Amino acid sequence: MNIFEMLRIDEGLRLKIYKDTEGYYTIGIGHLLTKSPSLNAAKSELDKAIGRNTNGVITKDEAEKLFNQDVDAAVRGILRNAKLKPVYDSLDAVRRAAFINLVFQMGETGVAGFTNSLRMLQQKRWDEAAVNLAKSRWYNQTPNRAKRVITTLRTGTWDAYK
Ligand SMILES: [Cl-]
Ligand SMILES: [Cl-]
Repeated sequence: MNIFEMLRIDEGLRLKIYKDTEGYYTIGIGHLLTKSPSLNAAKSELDKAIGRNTNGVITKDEAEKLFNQDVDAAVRGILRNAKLKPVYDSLDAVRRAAFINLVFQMGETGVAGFTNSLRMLQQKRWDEAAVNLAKSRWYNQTPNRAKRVITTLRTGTWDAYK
């Protein structure tokens, strides 16, 4: 198990524009297209992202390319953010994957606001951080994905994911 397989399990793969859990136009492996309600704003964003007229549909390759970009951007965002970086540096390899997952899903900005959890993670207070992370809209809106990430953060193993 690695960050790529972990996220591919949590987001799935869809080759056709679809709506995410929040109602946003998305494609491939959790690649958000637009928060706008228009399906044309979404196909426009898509063609821009792919470099071709897609008519809302893409190949496996295309989806994986977007995915590679997005994990990369997630990682680079963490390393650039003054609140995230120190947490990430302090963690072990499994736990780092989970932090990435948390960022991919929710933006640097959002994760960076999880102030208290961040401080607990850094102090390696696992059980307590798990308890705090669960008191969030995040957990309440996507509880099974959330529990898997939290478990990874708590344990430091890939158990939730076998
Ligand atoms: Cl893009
Ligand atoms: Cl879920």
